[PDB]
Amino acid sequence: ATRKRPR
Amino acid sequence: ATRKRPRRA
Amino acid sequence: NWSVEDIVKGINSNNLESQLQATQAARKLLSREKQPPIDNIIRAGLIPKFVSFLGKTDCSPIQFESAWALTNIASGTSEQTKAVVDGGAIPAFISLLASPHAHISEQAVWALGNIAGDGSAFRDLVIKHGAIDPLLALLAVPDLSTLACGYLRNLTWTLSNLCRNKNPAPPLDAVEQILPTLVRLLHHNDPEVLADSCWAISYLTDGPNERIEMVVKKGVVPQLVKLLGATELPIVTPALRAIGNIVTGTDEQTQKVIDAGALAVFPSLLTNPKTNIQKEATWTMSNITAGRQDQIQQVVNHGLVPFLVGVLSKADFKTQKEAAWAITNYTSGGTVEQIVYLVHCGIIEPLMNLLSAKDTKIIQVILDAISNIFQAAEKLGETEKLSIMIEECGGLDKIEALQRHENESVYKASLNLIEKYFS
Repeated sequence: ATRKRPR
Repeated sequence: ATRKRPRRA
Repeated sequence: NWSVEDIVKGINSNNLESQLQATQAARKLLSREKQPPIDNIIRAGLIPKFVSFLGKTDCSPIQFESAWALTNIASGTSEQTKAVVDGGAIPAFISLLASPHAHISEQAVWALGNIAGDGSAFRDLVIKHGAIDPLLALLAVPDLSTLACGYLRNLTWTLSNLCRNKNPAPPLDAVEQILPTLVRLLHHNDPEVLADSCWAISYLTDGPNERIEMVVKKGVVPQLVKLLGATELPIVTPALRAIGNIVTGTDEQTQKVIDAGALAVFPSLLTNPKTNIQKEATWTMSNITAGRQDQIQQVVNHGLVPFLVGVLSKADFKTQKEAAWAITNYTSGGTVEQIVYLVHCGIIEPLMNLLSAKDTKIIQVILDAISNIFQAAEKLGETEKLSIMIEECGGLDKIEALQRHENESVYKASLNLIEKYFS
């Protein structure tokens, strides 16, 4: 459940 | 989208 | 210069010196004109001849001239690069890496860099032909400072192209073989070597967390952070891209960036005159505020929340959108006290002003943030006071305005927030 957003 | 260089002079 | 017809007549002479002079005339045509007649040279059928000249060990001049001519053909369109590959150039250039003449070996390095720079297929084909071992052997000296500057720059750039592109990423064992040499180059003080080494690291970190791990475990993060503070924009740009890539990974990988001191550079990154630096830095911040609440606390302690308020207040819209994400992530993971601190820094007014943006996704990001702040307010017994702030910012009635908005998606919280808080 990550809120990291890829490039 | 490539990455290239000519050699000039 | 010569016409292509004369070059063809000289190359067809079977007289080695006539062929050398014609090949030199081709290289001058290919290196001097802007709009060199590359297609005319290819259509005349000269590439197989140039490739055969690469193998003439008894005439090092014609090896150099044909290597230079083929380098510049390979620097063209993908079709022009494919013509060089189709003529057998790859294994001929790899053999030339062993030339006793440094000017010839560096020209073969350059040509292989142009071929690899075409894309992942030719990159991987250069690797399959065995380029990596002889390329790295050219760098096997105790001190890189003994190598010629231009030679070292060309090797670094070609190695960075072998680290290039994403679909697929380069073979794992090729990356492992190259990385120690790449880390040496990242510590070499020449601005162009540093820039291209940083680009290579940014490529290698763009991908899954396992790719990030193999870079991070070589210990390069403190050096990336040092380069993140360089004065040369061509160094800062790829260093910042690599740092940003690393913080898309795990919480531990993100913590290495913080531990290395990266946050101390962000006051200047988030105000940087170059729009692309601000955007990239604000995107990196949004992936750090998506971390653990002790990582959010580091953002707070470094004084970066006022800088996020600033970017949200005034910036290129794309940068403002990344700042809205940073805020929503922060509100999503932060403690009640961290959210209180964010409001005390003035986040509400610039956040309400961007609800007038015609981009739909930023409206949903901002309304998620407003929602997250209200639940913090609920936990304190404190909700109504927030509601008061919002409407004096004009934010109230531009929330109702958004219940007309086309999306079922903006419709949700627009009514939710009002039924639950305002009216």
